[PDB]
Amino acid sequence: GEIAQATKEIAQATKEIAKATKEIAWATKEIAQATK
Amino acid sequence: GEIAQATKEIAQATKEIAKATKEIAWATKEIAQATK
Amino acid sequence: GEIAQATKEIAQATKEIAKATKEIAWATKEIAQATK
Amino acid sequence: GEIAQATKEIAQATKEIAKATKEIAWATKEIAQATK
Amino acid sequence: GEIAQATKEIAQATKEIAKATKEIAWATKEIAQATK
Amino acid sequence: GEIAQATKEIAQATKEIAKATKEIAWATKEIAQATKG
Repeated sequence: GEIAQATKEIAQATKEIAKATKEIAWATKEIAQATK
Repeated sequence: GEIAQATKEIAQATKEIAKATKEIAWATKEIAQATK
Repeated sequence: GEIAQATKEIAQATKEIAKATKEIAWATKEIAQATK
Repeated sequence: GEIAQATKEIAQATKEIAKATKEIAWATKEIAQATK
Repeated sequence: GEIAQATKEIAQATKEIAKATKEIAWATKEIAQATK
Repeated sequence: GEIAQATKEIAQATKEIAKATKEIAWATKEIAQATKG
């Protein structure tokens, strides 16, 4: 595609953002629970 | 075929980011409420 | 079509991310104000 | 129905995310500076 | 014409999000380092 | 030409967001582990 290449890269990067954002959610919930 | 597949994957990943970001918002609001 | 469907889903998810991110900003500002 | 319509909506939502993310950066810097 | 315009706007907004997200990462690392 | 250019720029920016978000996750996990006082 060539156009296709860029879109595939966005797809991959967005998956990595999803995974990292889930870890932030987990860690922020732990912080909230400790802060009482 | 290829652009369609990658776009579907972006859609799925962005939905997962939305869900995780909502949990971060909830947890950060709890932290804010505890700090006062 | 398929690209149309996926693009609509990205649009919806990105709107939800916008809303959640604005709440994170509000809550983080309140945390900053409490920390003096 | 349109790809154009959905893409415009993504554009608008991403601008709102940009604005909110800049506020998170400001507020997180203030928190960091207070934590010494 | 319309898809092109919206895509350019997404590109610009995503660059601004990148810059802000890098600052959040820097500030959060400083918080982590202070918390020992 | 123009759609291609803008899409490449989105790709690059999203990669930078991915890298920064991973660092936020790491740092937030360290904060969580410290708050385990």
